[PDB]
Amino acid sequence: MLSKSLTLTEQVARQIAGDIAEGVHSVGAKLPPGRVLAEQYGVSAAVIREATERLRAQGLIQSRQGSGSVVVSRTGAQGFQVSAGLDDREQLASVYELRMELEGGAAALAARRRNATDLAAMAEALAALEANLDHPEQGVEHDIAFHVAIAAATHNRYYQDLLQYLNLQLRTAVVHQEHVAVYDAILAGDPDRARLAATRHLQQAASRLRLD
Amino acid sequence: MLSKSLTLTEQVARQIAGDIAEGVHSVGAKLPPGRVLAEQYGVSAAVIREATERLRAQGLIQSRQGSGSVVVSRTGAQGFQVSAGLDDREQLASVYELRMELEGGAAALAARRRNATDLAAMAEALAALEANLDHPEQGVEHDIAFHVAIAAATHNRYYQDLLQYLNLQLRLATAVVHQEHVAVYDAILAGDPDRARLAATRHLQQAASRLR
Amino acid sequence: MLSKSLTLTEQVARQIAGDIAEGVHSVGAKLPPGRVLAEQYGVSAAVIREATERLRAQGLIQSRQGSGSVVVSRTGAQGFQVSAGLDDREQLASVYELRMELEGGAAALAARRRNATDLAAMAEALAALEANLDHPEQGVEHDIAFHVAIAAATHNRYYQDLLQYLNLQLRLAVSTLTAVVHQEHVAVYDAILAGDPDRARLAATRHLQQAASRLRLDLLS
Amino acid sequence: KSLTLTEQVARQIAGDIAEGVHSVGAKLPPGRVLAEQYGVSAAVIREATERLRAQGLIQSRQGSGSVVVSRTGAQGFQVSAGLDDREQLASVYELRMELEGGAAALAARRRNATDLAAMAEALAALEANLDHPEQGVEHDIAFHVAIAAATHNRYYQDLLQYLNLQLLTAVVHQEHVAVYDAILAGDPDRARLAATRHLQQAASRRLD
DNA sequence: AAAGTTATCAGATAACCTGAAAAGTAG
DNA sequence: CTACTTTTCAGGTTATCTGATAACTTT
Ligand SMILES: [Zn+2]
Ligand SMILES: [Zn+2]
Ligand SMILES: [Zn+2]
Ligand SMILES: [Zn+2]
Repeated sequence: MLSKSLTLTEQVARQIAGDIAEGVHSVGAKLPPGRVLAEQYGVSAAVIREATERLRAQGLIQSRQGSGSVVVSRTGAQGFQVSAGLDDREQLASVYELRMELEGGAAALAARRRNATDLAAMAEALAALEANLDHPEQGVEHDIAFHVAIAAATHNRYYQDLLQYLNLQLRTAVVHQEHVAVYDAILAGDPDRARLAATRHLQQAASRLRLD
Repeated sequence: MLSKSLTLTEQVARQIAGDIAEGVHSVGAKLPPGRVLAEQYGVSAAVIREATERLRAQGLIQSRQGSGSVVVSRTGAQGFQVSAGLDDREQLASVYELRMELEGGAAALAARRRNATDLAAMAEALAALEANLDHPEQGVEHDIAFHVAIAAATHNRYYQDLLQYLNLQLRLATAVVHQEHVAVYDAILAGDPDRARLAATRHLQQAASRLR
Repeated sequence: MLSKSLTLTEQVARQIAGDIAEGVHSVGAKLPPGRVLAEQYGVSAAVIREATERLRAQGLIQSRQGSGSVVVSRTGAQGFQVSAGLDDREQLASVYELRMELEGGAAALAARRRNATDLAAMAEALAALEANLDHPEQGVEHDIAFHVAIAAATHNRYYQDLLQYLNLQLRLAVSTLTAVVHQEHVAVYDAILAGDPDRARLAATRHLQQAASRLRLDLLS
Repeated sequence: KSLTLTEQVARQIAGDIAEGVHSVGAKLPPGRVLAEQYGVSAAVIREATERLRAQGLIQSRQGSGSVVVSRTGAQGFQVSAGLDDREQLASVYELRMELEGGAAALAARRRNATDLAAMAEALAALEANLDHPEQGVEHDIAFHVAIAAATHNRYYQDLLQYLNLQLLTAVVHQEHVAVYDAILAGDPDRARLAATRHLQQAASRRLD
């Protein structure tokens, strides 16, 4: 009652996931039915279906209808990097410099990939940015949502997200003119000028924050 | 093969993920009673309760039985790993793209930060690449180890940690090739920032036209 | 809702009907037999086995127990909307995104062509509508005719076929006030009595761009 | 050979549908009661209930079951490829004029990379057969389909494909490209424009 | 305490799988 | 004859429904 007791849903997982690394149901073998896990665990259809997604999501098992479920990686390959907000020098310079290659290379694609509706998102976004130059406490979201728009303009369904993450880290006129420059570059459909003024927008930012 | 379709379950989590990434549901913020999300996203709670779990496993929300679902993150369990496979040579190509973008500045930021053993690794396998110009199966464990150098030469783990993972799951699912593998060695080892970015891009983009 | 990502069954035919129309299975040819077809697209026995019979009612090919299946045509028994399903909101939001652009031109032709016989029913049904913004259910029987006879004002029986079909399934589809609805309806008529192509093109578009905004609002309400 | 066990149901069913038994909006009995009302295999049903879907009497949610949506089927024909040409065909050409109008516009606000793929490749499959115009018809076939696809709308592109299934070059291409670059520029109203000139012209070429 | 969420059980119907037993025609 | 494909059975798991019940927090 008092503390978040592990409900069955989660409990059933750590039973099964153990076996994936305890060696029982080896890699590529077929997990049992659901009707059996119900019996094996005295739980119900509903609970089973839920727990299964715990394993698909942590990337240890997959499924197709009718076949059942295939195990993949005993560990569970749920692994990437980059935190957000906790300051620790030079390792910080290992990341911004990375996005410099990234923020520029993305806008270099939108120079061949922005359409009308893409600009319409970047439109009110920078329009929402210019409307709070005196209030920089609101334009965070849009400094993202504008930076965001360059990824949405990349039309790369994957690339988009990897960017989409990076920004969601924690943390006036000199800040905003580096922006509308890459717009008149993305507006133009200009390849390297978008790859530039973007890299330069972050170029100044990464040393301006090293001065913070 | 065909593109593996998407369940309601995971299309729900992805579109709710974005609804978290666009800060519509910020941290501390409870989430709509799923009974509304059924009506909103159109399904029945069967899939709701499932998609729910996909999150609480990728670590984006928690819920307490009684007190609704609460958001507390915008980062994922790890980052994001496309499963790729036969799913979309398109969404797969949505990476060869970026894996070369990275490899643009990657060869570059080595050319300004290339050590001895860096280039002395770039050469050790460069010899084992030469003789194995007639062992096109022994010379496999070389081409990556080659590109690895550039990445390890960056002295930037994030940058380096990132690409390995990309390269890694990429291969999950020599004459003109080695000449093309070569043109960057003169580029990295001669202080040329963009010429390293230049002939390296020439590499993978030929190989992609070698594959596509 | 969202994109009811299709059944492999129908995901298949909509590559095979396309493959047929790609001519790569030029008519009179025998399709690669079932054994092959699973592996080509990567599906099971009862998918092909099904997606086949979709072509045997769509009539694209005929099958003979032993010979196999021979493409006998590249066009079906007509074109068909193929939707109106519960939970097909992305499929439905793909419907309205056409009858619109249609009912924009289905005013332009009516703006360039007409009798009074068109403007007969036009003022007739709008009158049958104006006097009946009070029993919001009987007037549904007339939003047909106004929209219907607006197409009749175009004088193209194959246009008139198109709309009446699409219109058919939406009435079947949304198997669930009248003032701001009746206004926009008249707004088309004004640019069509005074006869104006590009003026009625918009005001018609606005009707659908407003009546569907009073449809994507009640579903999530 | 008589009618298949499969069809022996489809045209046994449409009766009880059109005989108001399985009235519209009612749930079709489950794919287990049918084999148990009929004495066939449950794996027969899947085809029968695949006929009635493409025959537009029903659709089904993967849990609720199957529900009829018509009592006969409103197929909605538009047959022929020639004869009675006069302007009856030109009225068809009048229709498609607006669809080619609306469609290209929708390519300009949401085209993608896979869009400019064959749209540039069918523009390239066409430009190299300008003096072999018995070959590029298959491309003027497909080049439309290409941008027709860029709608991402199943039905839009799709029911456009069927018309091109009813039966100089240095010019009609200049109209093919003016529309092309519009979506290639993302200008939607210019997309709806630079297209139909192509369509207004080949039909003016009714004179044939 | 009662209104309102999450979590779980009870009972069920459509997709999609795998393989063997019929029923046929192209060799 | 064998060998190739088509239509059927039988026996199977997954997705996704829809209803109630249970445990718990909110108000
Ligand atoms: Zn910024
Ligand atoms: Zn190589
Ligand atoms: Zn109306
Ligand atoms: Zn043409």
